[PDB]
Amino acid sequence: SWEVGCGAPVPLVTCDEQSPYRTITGDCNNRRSPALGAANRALARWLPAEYEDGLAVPFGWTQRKTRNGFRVPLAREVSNKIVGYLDEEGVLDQNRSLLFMQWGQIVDHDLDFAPETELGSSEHSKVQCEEYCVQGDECFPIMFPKNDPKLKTQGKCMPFFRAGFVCPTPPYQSLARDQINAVTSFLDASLVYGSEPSLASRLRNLSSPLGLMAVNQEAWDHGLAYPPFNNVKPSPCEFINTTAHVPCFQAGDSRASEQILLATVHTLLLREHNRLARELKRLNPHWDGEMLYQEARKILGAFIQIITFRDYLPIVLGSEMQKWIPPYQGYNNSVDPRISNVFTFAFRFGHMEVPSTVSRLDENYQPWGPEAELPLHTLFFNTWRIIKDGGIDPLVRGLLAKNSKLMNQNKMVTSELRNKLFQPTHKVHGFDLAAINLQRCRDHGMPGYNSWRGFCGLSQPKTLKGLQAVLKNKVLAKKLLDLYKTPDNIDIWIGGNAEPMVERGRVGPLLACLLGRQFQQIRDGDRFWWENPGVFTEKQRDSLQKVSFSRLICDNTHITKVPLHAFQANNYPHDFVDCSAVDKLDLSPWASREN
Ligand code: HEM
Ligand SMILES: *[C@@H]1O[C@H](CO)[C@@H](O[C@@H]2O[C@H](CO)[C@@H](O)[C@H](O)[C@H]2NC(C)=O)[C@H](O)[C@H]1NC(C)=O
Ligand SMILES: *[C@@H]1O[C@H](CO)[C@@H](O)[C@H](O)[C@H]1NC(C)=O
Ligand SMILES: *[C@@H]1O[C@H](CO)[C@@H](O)[C@H](O)[C@H]1NC(C)=O
Ligand SMILES: Nc1ccc(C(=O)n2ccnc2)cc1
Ligand SMILES: [Ca+2]
Repeated sequence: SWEVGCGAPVPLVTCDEQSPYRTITGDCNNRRSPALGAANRALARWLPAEYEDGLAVPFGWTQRKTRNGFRVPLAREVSNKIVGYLDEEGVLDQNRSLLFMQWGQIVDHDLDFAPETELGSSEHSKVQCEEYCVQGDECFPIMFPKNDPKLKTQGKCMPFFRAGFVCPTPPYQSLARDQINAVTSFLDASLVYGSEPSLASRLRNLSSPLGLMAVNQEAWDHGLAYPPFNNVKPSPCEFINTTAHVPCFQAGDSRASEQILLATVHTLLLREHNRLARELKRLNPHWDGEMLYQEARKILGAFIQIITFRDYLPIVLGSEMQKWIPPYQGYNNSVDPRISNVFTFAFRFGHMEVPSTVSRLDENYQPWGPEAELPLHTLFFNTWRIIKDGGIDPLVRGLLAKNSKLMNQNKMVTSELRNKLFQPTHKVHGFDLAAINLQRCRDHGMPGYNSWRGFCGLSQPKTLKGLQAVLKNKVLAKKLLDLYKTPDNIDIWIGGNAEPMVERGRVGPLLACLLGRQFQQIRDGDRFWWENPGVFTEKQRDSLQKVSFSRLICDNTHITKVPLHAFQANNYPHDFVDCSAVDKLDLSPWASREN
């Protein structure tokens, strides 16, 4: 009831009534409420935020302050006692490729980003949080538990800064704190093009009217494009090897270079766009740059939606797919297309799917070079291994023929992430992605596990044995009740991820509910969904149905043997076929001649 229209937004945004393209910012999608789904607004609250003080202070902020009559355990302790494991044998997913992991991260990055508010120019509390571990305002450091190895080697904390929040971006008053989504809620390739007109154009090739995306001129991949460098300094991709002096790449999403396989997939995504703007030229040489760009962008956005919705989600959601995501019925303007705050946690299930190492594979899909396989941690913010060691193709082969990690209740998150995560301002390959996830739940005012079980029409355990029966695991359940002392207090990230996988999928009931709703809402709520009548011609929509990730690979690399189904486990040379066995993206229906 308070501040019904609050915010310090992207202000002067008006709308074209019959514009055939999405805005960059995702604005003007919904007509009755054109800011719905747009970047740089609040994340949607499916449930009222729960803060220590009901307003903004995170649970665990204040010693003496309990949640339902109990102290919440330290995030790094939940990490250590529950999330970690030593043995990487037996952890691989026998029927999911490493690409399965990778698409997840892509899709996710297109949907949401809640950037930390550090927001200082020449600032003392930057290094002050890291150095001295002094909690305060936006500094909310992850403290070590007693007898934690990182005490011996790193200090007293890992640093952590609270997420951005709307309206008063510096202080706060009388409505609960709400974190920002810096990207568009729609599945619109915002990670290739940007979610700011400012970025969107700094990414374009405006030097020649072919509507191409700007490429790299310093370096090449057998005459294939690289994303341009991001010439901002301090660059972390330079920080990881000062000798190579190779910076991070520049993409529509800022996180592209966090790891080499993410960078890799961003590169396939750039080329597909350029490849598409070239073909449109040949068939429509009368069209200008802008339209070529837009029609390419339009084509790529559909491509991501099909792949995600036809190929990705059925094998994440499995049995719960149809329940939550009925086949398409058309655009409904009453659907909230906004990504919700809990989804930015639910989708972090992908964290448990990341394995310990990355391989590079030659044309016989054999260990490319002597150091073919590398540990994941040496590949954070590492572009130098792409430009100075083989291109994209060997890695794109790694994605096809190696396996995602399997989630496992006794082996959750690998140490490459749980202990050896590199973050940009800091220095050591020494952080804990699991600790962070949990600190973030609290920072974001997340309701606890039972609220969400409640929300999803599932039983709400109150006892050890109850939890045992739901998790189908005595020991896990025990360690959790020992830490959290009531399921009501269990952080949703751990809680949802602890539940056994549903038949034919890769998440448990609760997550499939959360994920399920969200994806349903983003498709049903999108005036520009590829299948929404009048978005494409029926002719255009029949060429669209035949895209594949395999074909994306074939059209954009020099790989000539691919699986038919890229997300399932594929073994070479058995499950591999020559590229010409594979449907293409016919673009005949896009030719629009003068008469
Ligand atoms: C090796 C691969 C990955 C690395 C190195 C990585 C790292 C990170 C980091 C550092 C964050 C920020 C956490 C925070 O500040 O609170 C994050 C957030 C996140 N991760 Fe990952 N991640 C990886 C893979 C994935 C995958 C495969 C998925 C999904 C399947 C995923 C889903 C998410 C989501 C949804 C967020 C929150 C984004 C937001 O809304 O701000 N991540 N990841
Ligand atoms: C930094 O990157 C450089 C490449 O620019 C790596 O140096 C190369 O190492 C391999 C291993 O034998 C050689 O094939 C090259 O001849 C080396 N080049 C140069 C210029 O030294 C180096 O290993 C990287 N170091 C780190 C710590 O990442
Ligand atoms: C823009 O396109 C022209 C014409 O194809 C090309 O020569 C040039 O390298 C491009 N510039 C950038 C920055 O991508
Ligand atoms: C792999 O994944 C899907 C998901 O159930 C399924 O259609 C297929 O049977 C599985 N393949 C194998 C070899 O188990
Ligand atoms: N799911 C991701 C979260 C964060 C990052 C990341 O830490 N940065 C840092 C700079 N750019 C991305 C990457 C992926
Ligand atoms: Ca988006």
